[PDB]
Amino acid sequence: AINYLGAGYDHVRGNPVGDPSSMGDPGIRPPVLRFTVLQPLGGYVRQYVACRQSETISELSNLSDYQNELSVDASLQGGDPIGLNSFSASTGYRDFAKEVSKKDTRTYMLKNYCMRYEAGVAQKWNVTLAFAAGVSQLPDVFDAHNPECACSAEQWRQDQNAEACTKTNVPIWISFIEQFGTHFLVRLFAGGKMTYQVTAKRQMNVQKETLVIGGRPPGQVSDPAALAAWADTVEELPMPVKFEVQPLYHLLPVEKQEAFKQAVTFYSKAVGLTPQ
Amino acid sequence: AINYLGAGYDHVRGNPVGDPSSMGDPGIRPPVLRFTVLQPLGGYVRQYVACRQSETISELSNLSDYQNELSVDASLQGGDPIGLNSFSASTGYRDFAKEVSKKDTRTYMLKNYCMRYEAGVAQKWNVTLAFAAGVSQLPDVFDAHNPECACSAEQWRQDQNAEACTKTNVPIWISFIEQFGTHFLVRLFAGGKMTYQVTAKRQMNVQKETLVIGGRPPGQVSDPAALAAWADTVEELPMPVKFEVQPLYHLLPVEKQEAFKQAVTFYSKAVGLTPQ
Amino acid sequence: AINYLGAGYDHVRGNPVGDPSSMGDPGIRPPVLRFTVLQPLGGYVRQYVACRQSETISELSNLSDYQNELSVDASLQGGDPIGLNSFSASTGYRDFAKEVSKKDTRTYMLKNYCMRYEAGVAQKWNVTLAFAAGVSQLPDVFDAHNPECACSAEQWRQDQNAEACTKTNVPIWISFIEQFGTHFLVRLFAGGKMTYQVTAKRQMNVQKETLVIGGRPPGQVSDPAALAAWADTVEELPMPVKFEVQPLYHLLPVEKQEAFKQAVTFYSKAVGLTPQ
Amino acid sequence: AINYLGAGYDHVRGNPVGDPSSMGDPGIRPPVLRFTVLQPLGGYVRQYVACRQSETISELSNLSDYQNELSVDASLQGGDPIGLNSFSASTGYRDFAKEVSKKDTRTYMLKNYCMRYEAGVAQKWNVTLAFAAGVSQLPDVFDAHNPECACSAEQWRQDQNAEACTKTNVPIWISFIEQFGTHFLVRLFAGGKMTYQVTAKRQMNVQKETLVIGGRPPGQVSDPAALAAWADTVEELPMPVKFEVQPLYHLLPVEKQEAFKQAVTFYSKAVGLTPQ
Amino acid sequence: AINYLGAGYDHVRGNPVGDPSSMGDPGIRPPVLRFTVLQPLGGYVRQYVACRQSETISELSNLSDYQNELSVDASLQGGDPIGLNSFSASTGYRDFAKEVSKKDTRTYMLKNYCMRYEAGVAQKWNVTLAFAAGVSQLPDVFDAHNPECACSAEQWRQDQNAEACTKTNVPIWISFIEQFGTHFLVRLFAGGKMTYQVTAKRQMNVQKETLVIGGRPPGQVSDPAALAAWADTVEELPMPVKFEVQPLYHLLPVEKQEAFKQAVTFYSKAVGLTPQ
Amino acid sequence: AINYLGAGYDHVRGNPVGDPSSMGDPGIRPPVLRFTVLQPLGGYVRQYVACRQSETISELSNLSDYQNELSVDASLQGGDPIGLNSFSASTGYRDFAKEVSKKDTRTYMLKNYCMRYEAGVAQKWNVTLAFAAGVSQLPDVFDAHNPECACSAEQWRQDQNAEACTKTNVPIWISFIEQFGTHFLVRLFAGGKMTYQVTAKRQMNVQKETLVIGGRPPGQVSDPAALAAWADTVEELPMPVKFEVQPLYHLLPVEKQEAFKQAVTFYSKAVGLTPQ
Amino acid sequence: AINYLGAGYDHVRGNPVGDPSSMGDPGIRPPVLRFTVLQPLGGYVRQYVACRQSETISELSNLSDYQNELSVDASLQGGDPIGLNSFSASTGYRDFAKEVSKKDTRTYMLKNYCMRYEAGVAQKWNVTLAFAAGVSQLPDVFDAHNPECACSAEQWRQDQNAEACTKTNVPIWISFIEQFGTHFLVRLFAGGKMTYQVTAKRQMNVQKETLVIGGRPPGQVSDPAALAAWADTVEELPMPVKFEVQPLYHLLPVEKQEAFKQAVTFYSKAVGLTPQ
Ligand SMILES: *[C@@H]1O[C@H](CO)[C@@H](O)[C@H](O)[C@H]1NC(C)=O
Ligand SMILES: *[C@@H]1O[C@H](CO)[C@@H](O)[C@H](O)[C@H]1NC(C)=O
Ligand SMILES: *[C@@H]1O[C@H](CO)[C@@H](O)[C@H](O)[C@H]1NC(C)=O
Ligand SMILES: *[C@@H]1O[C@H](CO)[C@@H](O)[C@H](O)[C@H]1NC(C)=O
Ligand SMILES: *[C@@H]1O[C@H](CO)[C@@H](O)[C@H](O)[C@H]1NC(C)=O
Ligand SMILES: *[C@@H]1O[C@H](CO)[C@@H](O)[C@H](O)[C@H]1NC(C)=O
Ligand SMILES: *[C@@H]1O[C@H](CO)[C@@H](O)[C@H](O)[C@H]1NC(C)=O
Repeated sequence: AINYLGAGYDHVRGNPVGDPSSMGDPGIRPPVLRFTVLQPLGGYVRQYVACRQSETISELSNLSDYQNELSVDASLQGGDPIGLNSFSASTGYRDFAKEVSKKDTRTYMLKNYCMRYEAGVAQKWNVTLAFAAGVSQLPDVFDAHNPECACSAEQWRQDQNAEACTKTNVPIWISFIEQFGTHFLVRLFAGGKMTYQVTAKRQMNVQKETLVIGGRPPGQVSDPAALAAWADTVEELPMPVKFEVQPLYHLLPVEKQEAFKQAVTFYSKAVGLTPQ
Repeated sequence: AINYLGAGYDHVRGNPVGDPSSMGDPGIRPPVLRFTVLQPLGGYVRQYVACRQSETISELSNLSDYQNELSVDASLQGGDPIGLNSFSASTGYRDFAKEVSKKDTRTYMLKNYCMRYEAGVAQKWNVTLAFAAGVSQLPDVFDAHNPECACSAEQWRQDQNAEACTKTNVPIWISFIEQFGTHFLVRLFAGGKMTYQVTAKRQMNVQKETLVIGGRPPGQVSDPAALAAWADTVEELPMPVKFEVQPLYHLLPVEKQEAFKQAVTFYSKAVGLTPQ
Repeated sequence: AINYLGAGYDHVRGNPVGDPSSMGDPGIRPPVLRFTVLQPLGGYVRQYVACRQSETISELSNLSDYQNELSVDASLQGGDPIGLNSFSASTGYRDFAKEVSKKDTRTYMLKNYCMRYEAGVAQKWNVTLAFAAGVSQLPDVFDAHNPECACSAEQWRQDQNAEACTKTNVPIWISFIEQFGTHFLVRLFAGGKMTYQVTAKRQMNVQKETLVIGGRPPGQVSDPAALAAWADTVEELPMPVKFEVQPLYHLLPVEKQEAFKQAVTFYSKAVGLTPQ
Repeated sequence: AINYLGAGYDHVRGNPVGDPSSMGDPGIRPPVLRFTVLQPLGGYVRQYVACRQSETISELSNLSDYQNELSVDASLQGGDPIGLNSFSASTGYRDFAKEVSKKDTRTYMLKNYCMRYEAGVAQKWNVTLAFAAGVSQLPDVFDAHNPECACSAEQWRQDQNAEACTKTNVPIWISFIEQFGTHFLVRLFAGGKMTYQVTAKRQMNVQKETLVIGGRPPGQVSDPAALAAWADTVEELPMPVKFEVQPLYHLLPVEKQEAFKQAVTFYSKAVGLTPQ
Repeated sequence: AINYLGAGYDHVRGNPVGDPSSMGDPGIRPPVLRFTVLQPLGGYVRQYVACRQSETISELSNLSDYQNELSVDASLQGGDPIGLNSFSASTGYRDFAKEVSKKDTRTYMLKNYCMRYEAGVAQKWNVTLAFAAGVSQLPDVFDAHNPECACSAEQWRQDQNAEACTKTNVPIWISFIEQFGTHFLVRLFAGGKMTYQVTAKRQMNVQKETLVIGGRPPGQVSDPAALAAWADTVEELPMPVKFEVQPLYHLLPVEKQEAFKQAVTFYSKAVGLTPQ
Repeated sequence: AINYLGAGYDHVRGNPVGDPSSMGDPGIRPPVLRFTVLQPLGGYVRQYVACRQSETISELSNLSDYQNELSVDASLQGGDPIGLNSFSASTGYRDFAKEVSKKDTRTYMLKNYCMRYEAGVAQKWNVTLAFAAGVSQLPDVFDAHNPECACSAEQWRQDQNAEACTKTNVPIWISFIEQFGTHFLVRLFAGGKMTYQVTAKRQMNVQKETLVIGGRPPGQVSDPAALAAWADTVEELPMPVKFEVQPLYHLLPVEKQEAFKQAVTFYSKAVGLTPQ
Repeated sequence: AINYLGAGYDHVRGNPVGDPSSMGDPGIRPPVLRFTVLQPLGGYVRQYVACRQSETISELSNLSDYQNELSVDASLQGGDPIGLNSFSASTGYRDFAKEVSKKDTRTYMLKNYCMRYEAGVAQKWNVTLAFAAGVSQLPDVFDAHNPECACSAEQWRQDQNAEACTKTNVPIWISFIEQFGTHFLVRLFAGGKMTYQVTAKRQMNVQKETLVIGGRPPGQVSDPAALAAWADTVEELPMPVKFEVQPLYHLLPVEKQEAFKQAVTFYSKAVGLTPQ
């Protein structure tokens, strides 16, 4: 199978309940860590018998409830929320924000977890060649940290190709974040997750959307046979459905860590959506 | 595939749950906008993995409930209803109006969405050559806006070939509306939609009609195999199943915008059906 | 194809779910109206894409439930039932009447509509040459309307060749009704209809009869392939599966209308079956 | 084709689902009635379009359930069962009686009717020359009706050639019954009937026997092509698959009717099998 | 054709689903009974129209299931199993015993019966000249019935030519059993039988063996044409496919019956295979 | 015909589904055993009626599945696999290894057995004169068993004519193995076997190769007539299609058995292909 | 027979399914390699028994599918496609390109291989005298590799006799390529190959063309006898039907290898057809 331990993660564009254009969390990025059934040196893989099943149901009354339901599946190591406008750039976040503004409807989220294994690290890491080469091209200073820098977070959101930004090294830092994300996975449960978002008016007006992580693309969620076939494909293509992350600056040389932290703060503001 | 972004739309004759004489919404009209996987300049196309699945169920107690269920899939940009006798000239609207008048039966609508991609524009447009040539033949004044004009909306409904109307420029304006519609699509979800309208008496008397948007014509809705084959054809022939529109007068020169707005108001009254 | 718009219809001998000796409703009669894809002057034809599919299921607890299920597919213009012992002379009506008398069984009717087009008129008609010549041979008076006329409805049912009837003009009127029916079709949905009448005892004792309208004769209803081939023949030979009728006396000269109405009343009693 | 209207019928040896040594009901006997597409004087023939299809399924828990399933297809005029040990001398009855005694198995019967026409009489009949000559040789008294007659029903079952019986006229009466039966057909549906008797143990142990009425002998019931070819031969050789009978004594002179009724009662006991 | 009524039958070496070295049951032996379309005195022959078709399917989970499936086609008169290590010396029994020991596979048996006639006796028999002469050479005592007789069943299985056995009359008795068997057929269905033994692993690993009784040798079971030609040869060479037997000692003089019963018990142990 | 009982067998070069350069298994070697319809002393021959037909189908997902499908037809006495790189030097093994490496295709194997007889031995054998003379020329020691012997299995694979090997007795042992093989047949089914290896891409892209054992060379597998003619030649030239073998060292004097076992181990490594 | 091992091959003009003007691949060129049943030094020849039969079927939806079906039979050593506009100058490629442009038809390719032997080399080669003399006349530089050289690939396609090209050494290099090709065969299967290209409209409109490699010219593909006679001639005149090639520059002196590679690139562009 595919190893997701040590994968990069964009906390702003991520969404741990899924995305219609991906079979997994849209924030997962190429592998950042390099490793040595089989146990990776410095970590562990614990395989399950069939699928470890769990279900959750939540009434999502506001954006904060939705944020909390996502943070449960994509948090910092230990369970604390990532914060910093996490998930706010994903399609699912913008879709729910529209529905929760309508005070005439109420939405519920029903998660169904189909976990197949758990993996994690415990801590002297080596990064991939791609990540190391990317880091070697980074400067030691983030230009937008300077006060009255022409390239602000608002300027980047409006036009990143403007002269105010293309003269600074800000585009170099953002290209790095766009490639590898802002965090990386240190612990994960992999398998499948089928989530139903059910909206009821205030007429038995009910709407249901299905969001799927893991396995092969499912043809029909309402078909009993098509749902069962999807779970059989989850064994073949398991993907992270609940994970914990560590900030990426821990993997950079110390002279670049402060600039990268400023870069992800800039990135969270320019790409992330505050509730406005 | 076929581009439906920028397609004209007749809000009066349209019906976003379908029509037995069309594989799509019968209000979709030839392309009005001209554009430059591949991204259109000024817009975007977001392709999905397999099909983005959603289902809705609603009890349709009166004509207003049916109107609301259609407006969900064909609205103004932002979600507001088009209004102005929208959908009232379609076959499906007249069929449901007959069934809802019978107080001894109750009808439910079950939608099944099979969305394959999303497209939209964000706003300096260029129209098609057909639309530009059509606009160049339009006058600057709509004759029926003049008080005591012999060609009224009622006169047009009774006999549009009468001398009262053929002397005015009203037939020229209506031929334009009949060709391109009254609005145009600015955002759309494309794919397939299978809707069941289920009517129960007050005897297990139950009637079910199937209405299909998108894909190839389905041979048997009750056959499990024929339904699955239809979804496989939805990948090949996706069509708009939920979209948002902007009024067409925004695309006309300013000296003709006021006359066109009067023309669509006239058109909505003469062709559209008030609940009488 | 064959035009059924304006066809005569015997409401007493008709049966809109079918007959084992006909591929269509056994009450359909030769064309009464003459007309001028292609649109008939004074009417319309609306062709469908593939087949417009609808299904109904009903528990038939008594003869009235069966009558209602037939009246749905063969009614007066507007939806009102024809009445006047409608369908009571058909084989299917007599078959169901026998089964419903057995209180130890319960019967259900499952309709499957495969509609291919809709046609209708809106109202100065011209009748066929056969119908006009038939009308010219009719008297102005119906003899059995006279009190104490020897030829009563009971006498006609027992022996129509008796002297009591052969001396009156009653046989002339009945020969006209036997040729053209009592009504004529003004609106129709054409295609195919497969109806299952399922009877369950009170042992999994279940009986199922198949009744077919439209297309070519089907070899095996249980064969999946033979059923699909039948639908392909429905495109070639579509027939009325749900229609609305107008009384034939509207097409006769005024001096003969009252006598014809008395003739169809006589015909409905002598040929039709009251529930005895 | 061959006329079966008015055919004699042995209710004891008959079996309306078939017999391996006959292509039809083994109780059908040579024609008893003589008659004058073409309509027989005093009766009717109603030809079907293709085949009128019906299917039945029944769980046969005991001998009474099997008896009821046969009586459905061979009953008295009106639907009442013939009774009097009907069908009990047929091979199929004895075969099923053996299987139903095994309480470790369960048997189901699946009938498939392929009806091609219906025929019947309504009531002054004339019998065939063979039947009239047979009746002329019958006595006016049945000897075994006399109390303490040496030739009893048990004596006939043990040895009909014994002196106790050969001295009476009992062998003359039984030879008549053996030639023409005990009843005669007054109404019938003709065509084909394929019946499956499926027995399941309590291992997927399932047994299926095929019993066929009508058409040409079928080579392979499991072959799809061989089954379809059989139905094509049903058009050529249709045979009664569901019929109603009247007792034969109605066709005898009154002075012999009472003796014949005693003869068929004797015959039903001596040849028929009580459940012992 | 060839008469199999009264044929000898070796219950130990027999196998009613067939043998690759025979066209029939390998336990059928030369005729033991002598008899006098045509009906044998004391018995009956009932000829079928074409072929009486029946099919069975069974999952054979252990040796007992296989034994039961064979006993269905070769049993004592009345249906009771023969027992006494029946069928255990046949090639097919040893082949299946090997496959059922593999717990990683599952085997199914599919029987297809093509019965052409039934024959039987009801009970003063006369045996053939060969059988009578064979019986006249038999002693009145079976030597191995004596306790501590050197010729035991184990000794016969190891070396029947040893001095321990050649001094006794045991070889005389076994030569009789080897010629005529242990039972004889009293009732039989004759025709053809094609049986498929299908073994599936736990990869779509499936194995199928074909075993044929009756008719001419079939060239290709997978060829549709070669299978149909085989059935045409079944009419020419019908053989017993389901029969009932009676022990042979009923045909011996009373002074030899007890010794013969001991001989068949000895034979069943020495030649038959207990599940070890 | 030709006796294959006691034939030598090269387990490394063998392939029981065939070879394009042989009409039989390419591992069959000249006769090793000498023997005395007709029964060989110490063994048996069981002739079949026509052909004993069996068919198998298997999806071959990896090299292990292919190995298992061959081991079914060429195993140790009892059914255990030979192992020791069996079949790995055959052309068919190398061909399949290439196709299974392509993860974009899937291959199935369809076997069709046409068995004509079975033969075997039960155990004091005498070998042929050729085998005895060959054994007399063998040393008592295998030189490559000595540690740090210059002639290793790798050295033999690279250049067997090098000085490192030509000085040892290794070439003498390998010439013996090349002549007689490593095992010998103790039980066999002889006849014909036609195997189809069908490869499907992931476009209906399908490839099929035919591999034939037994009979005369077939001109066209797709021709129905040419296939039937091949089976007629299988009767004339039957060859082993499923057999069991015993190691050859059992036939050597005890002082040479250990050296021969080391020789076949050396041979299996130098000539056989490990999955690299 | 004729040796094709080491034959030159024009990858641009070649076509491994055939050509109407050749009995073999039209890209095969005279022998380039010189060698020493009989085994060539440095290579091998493996003769088959009769013909090794294989069949393939493929739906050719676009030019890429056709390219893939040819590349299967003419690839680089190892199976990788040659590329570089391979096969694009052959008649068959241009014929199929015309048919695949018609979106109203669908074409399938059915290959039938009749392989008689396999040959190959493993690697110090010696070339033929013709090839060596040809190479000695080649320059060390390819003139068209120089930027702004008047003789471009387009100029060569339009007029190779123009002054722009006749002044350079380009015609010398192209004459060499035209004589010996661009690659040479290192491994081959020889025999016959009959390929059917079947085109169906969307009326049972079907077209079939036959393309033949190997043997003598066949008179009638539809004649069963003429097809069989062709296979008998395949034994006499076997030709390569599936082969692998190595680039010719490996056979040139190192000082000319770079210029020859530029020459074949030039040749592939000037003679080969890009999909325009
Ligand atoms: C990668 O890091 C591990 C410790 O996590 C270390 O054992 C290993 O040596 C490193 N890789 C290499 C190639 O040395
Ligand atoms: C069409 O409009 C786009 C902007 O939407 C513009 O870039 C383009 O130049 C216009 N078309 C042409 C032919 O110029
Ligand atoms: C038939 O009636 C139509 C109107 O329904 C009329 O236009 C036409 O003239 C009539 N037929 C003829 C032959 O005039
Ligand atoms: C037979 O009976 C019919 C009435 O069922 C009668 O009309 C006819 O005359 C009779 N046959 C003859 C030969 O008279
Ligand atoms: C054979 O036995 C039958 C009774 O089964 C008997 O009728 C006949 O006489 C016997 N055979 C001879 C030759 O007598
Ligand atoms: C060959 O061996 C058999 C036993 O398998 C033996 O009977 C025979 O005597 C041996 N051959 C000779 C020539 O003795
Ligand atoms: C040709 O090359 C071979 C090796 O492939 C070599 O053995 C031979 O000597 C060469 N030809 C001549 C004439 O030497």
